[PDB]
Amino acid sequence: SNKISATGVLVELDGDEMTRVIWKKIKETLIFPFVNVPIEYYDLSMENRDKTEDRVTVEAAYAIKKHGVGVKCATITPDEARVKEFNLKKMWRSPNGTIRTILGGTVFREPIICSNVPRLVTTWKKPVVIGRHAFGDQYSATDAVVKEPGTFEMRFIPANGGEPKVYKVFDYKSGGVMMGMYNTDDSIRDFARSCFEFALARKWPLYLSTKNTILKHYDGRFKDIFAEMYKALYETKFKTCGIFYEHRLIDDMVAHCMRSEGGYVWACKNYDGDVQSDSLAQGFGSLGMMTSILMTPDGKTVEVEAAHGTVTRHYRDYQKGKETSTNPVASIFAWTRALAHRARVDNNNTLLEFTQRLEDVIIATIEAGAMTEDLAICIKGEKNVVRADYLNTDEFIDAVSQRLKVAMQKSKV
Amino acid sequence: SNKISATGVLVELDGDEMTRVIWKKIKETLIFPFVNVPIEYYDLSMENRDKTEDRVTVEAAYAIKKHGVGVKCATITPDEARVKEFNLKKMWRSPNGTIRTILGGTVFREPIICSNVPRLVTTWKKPVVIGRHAFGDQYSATDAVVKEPGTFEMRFIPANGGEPKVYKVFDYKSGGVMMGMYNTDDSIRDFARSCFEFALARKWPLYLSTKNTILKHYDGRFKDIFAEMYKALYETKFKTCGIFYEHRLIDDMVAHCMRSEGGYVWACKNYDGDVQSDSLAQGFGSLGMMTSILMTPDGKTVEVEAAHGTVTRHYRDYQKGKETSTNPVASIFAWTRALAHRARVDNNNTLLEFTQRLEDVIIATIEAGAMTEDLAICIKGEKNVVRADYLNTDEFIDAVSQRLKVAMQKSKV
Ligand SMILES: NC(=O)c1ccc[n+]([C@@H]2O[C@H](COP(=O)([O-])OP(=O)(O)OC[C@H]3O[C@@H](n4cnc5c(N)ncnc54)[C@H](OP(=O)(O)O)[C@@H]3O)[C@@H](O)[C@H]2O)c1
Ligand SMILES: NC(=O)c1ccc[n+]([C@@H]2O[C@H](COP(=O)([O-])OP(=O)(O)OC[C@H]3O[C@@H](n4cnc5c(N)ncnc54)[C@H](OP(=O)(O)O)[C@@H]3O)[C@@H](O)[C@H]2O)c1
Ligand SMILES: O=C(O)CCC(=O)C(=O)O
Ligand SMILES: [Ca+2]
Ligand SMILES: [Ca+2]
Repeated sequence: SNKISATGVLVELDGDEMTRVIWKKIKETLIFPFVNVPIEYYDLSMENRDKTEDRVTVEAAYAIKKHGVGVKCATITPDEARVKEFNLKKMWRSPNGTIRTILGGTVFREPIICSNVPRLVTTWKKPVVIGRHAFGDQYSATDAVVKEPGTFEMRFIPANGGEPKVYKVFDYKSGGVMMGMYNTDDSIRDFARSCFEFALARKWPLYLSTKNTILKHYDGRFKDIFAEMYKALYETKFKTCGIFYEHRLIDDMVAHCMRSEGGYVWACKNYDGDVQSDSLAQGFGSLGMMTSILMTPDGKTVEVEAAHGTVTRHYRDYQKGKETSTNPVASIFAWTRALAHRARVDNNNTLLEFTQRLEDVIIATIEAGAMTEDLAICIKGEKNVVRADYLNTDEFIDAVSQRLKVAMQKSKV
Repeated sequence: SNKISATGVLVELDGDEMTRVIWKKIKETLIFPFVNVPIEYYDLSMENRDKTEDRVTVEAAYAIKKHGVGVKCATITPDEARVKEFNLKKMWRSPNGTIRTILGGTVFREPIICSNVPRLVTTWKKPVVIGRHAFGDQYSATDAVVKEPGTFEMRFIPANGGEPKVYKVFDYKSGGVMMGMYNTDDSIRDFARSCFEFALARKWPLYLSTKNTILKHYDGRFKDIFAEMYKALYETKFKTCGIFYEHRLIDDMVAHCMRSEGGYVWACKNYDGDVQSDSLAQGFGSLGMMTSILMTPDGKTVEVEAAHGTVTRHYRDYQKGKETSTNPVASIFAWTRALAHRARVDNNNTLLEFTQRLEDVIIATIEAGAMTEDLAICIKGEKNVVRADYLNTDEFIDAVSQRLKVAMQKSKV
């Protein structure tokens, strides 16, 4: 027992506005005093990204790839309002798009549950983790309105000599609408891999949802590639570990989500993931009670972040000297979930114990009535909430620092 | 004072198995003792359809078109198993789909709430009525698997012999998947007309969900057709009733559902209607507490039925001595909602009155503690259920029948 000292290192992406502020409080108060982790720092503030012609962002991604883990603070993505504000050379791409592109992989969203902060769904006791496919179906599609009266025909034209195959879709008298969409086995397969690695690392069962009763070929491909991946590479490791993989109908699975206790990973196609993730987010509680984790298809590499933005509104108050009650636990959990993968890879059970301890201590802090404004709101209603009911960001972080201390001291020699 | 009568006519489709039993019982007990109604009968028992080549189903559907109101009991659909049970004829199409094709219009599903039967979603205080488009999109699409390299290409081919449009969807390098789908302006427009009329007849606001952020042309059309129709034909009448029409992104809208108290109509595209209805089914409680109402686009013709099927496993159970406690209120509410529409068309206030009474009364009875097995388990759980806690089918129907005598009676001296 001394500062922990992991073998491998963590890649830290600093961000902007309110999250950078609390990110600093989190490091100084909750992490570095109790753990001795080697960091590789990269500053993804909007200033340094412009200054460097968005180069930090690329080198942050590659450093994540070499080290295997990265925590990442929320980051402003440029629009036209922000080019004027920050005086930007060009409208730089969203750092999340940039990093994902480079790393590849699939985002999984994990909520954080306390007993005293109720969910909107009375059955939910464990987390339901959605993993979204996120490489095109309707998101890479080609649509057009039909104004004339004509016929919609699909074609596949082999790259070799082979004969065209032509599909007669429909015949328009009055107007209408037409669409085409695609996916690739390479993307489906890599999605399945991330899901399987994710489920195995979390020791949770995995479900895939499709609508292969109606899209027999299109969704049947989804179902088949997952079944190929399971049998070949994962069934055994899953059985050993007390978990399983199952394909279900999207209809079945949204009812299962309503009905069930939770405790599973749920693989969703692009669209379903978009739609159902909003539903689940709402159901579980505040945006400050969920993290996003990108896992690569080999399962070796991981980027973790809070499932919210930089919370600009609360940054406008911080700048104007007002005290602020932004919920920090998504950010703190991003650090524990990051360090947990580090420890797991490195086989550093000591560090693992720290992440568990910290997460556990946060959950108790809230359960004893010490929480931020958003969470008081959930419990007591949008009104019945006075300043005394909640803590501000930093005195909340201090309240868990105090509770981490008690717990942190242990086995003193 | 003796009975209540109406000039207009009610079509009745009678069905089969357990629902057919219940159907008979609620007529004799709850509606005929208080109502003289013109009523044209069609028998949709699986035998009578086989016997009559499925023509009674097409006759029943056209009679509802003529008269404006039908009540339907659940019907067996043909599988390979079902041909042998009754007598083999042919693999006959489902009655619902034939009636739905004949009538046009959109089905709207309405849950029945009581204060003492909790929903899985804490926020739901009012019904959220999903109306599902039910033509096109994924359910009449053309999909296939790509195994060679080559090119996915869409062509629109004007019927006049004009210049065809060629879209260039994707060059596959490894295998993958392809899909083409359509909808028509006519169908989207008729769907829009049902939604505006249904929501107006019920005095609820109306939401459309699309993903027009991504399918700018495909989903944009749904948005544009709804908008242009609201401005032209409905906005005045909605403002006059104190309701509104609003387009929402499908992500925002499923989130809205989770946190809203309800009291609105929700227009869903085919797929979204399919998926989100099952989510709602599980959320609102028993399948015996929800009706379906098909409303044609002119707003004048309605077909109403229970949301569940024939209840086969209560029927095989049925009367081998073995009694049952099937929930009949979805079946009862099918009559009240039909008769309500009958009255509203007729300007027959005394019949409208009667529909409201029997509804209020059924709710009151269940809030009293008299309810079928299904509802008893909801209040708390399979283990704590004994027969002290609930009533059988005939007994519950009688319990409301006696409670109904006292209601109508509040005519005084
Ligand atoms: N990972 C990322 O890099 C990421 C993701 C999303 C958005 N963003 C960026 O963040 C900036 C702001 O975008 P946005 O306002 O749309 O998203 P946001 O930062 O999540 O803020 C939206 C609102 O959600 C509530 N909220 C969010 N986090 C909270 C917390 N920890 N505790 C309590 N309440 C919280 C606040 O509502 P009230 O003000 O009503 O309290 C807040 O104003 C943009 O520049 C956007 O591009 C970044
Ligand atoms: N046209 C229609 O309206 C329609 C719709 C769907 C299905 N069907 C047809 O009906 C037949 C059987 O359908 P199915 O077994 O798939 O669904 P179902 O008849 O609705 O029965 C499904 C199960 O749900 C429970 N349940 C359903 N309704 C109930 C009620 N009113 N009260 C209490 N419990 C209820 C029962 O389980 P417990 O006994 O364990 O409670 C029942 O076995 C099939 O031939 C099918 O094609 C017709
Ligand atoms: O297919 C649908 O849209 C509804 C299911 C149904 O009731 C039927 O088709 O018989
Ligand atoms: Ca979304
Ligand atoms: Ca369904």
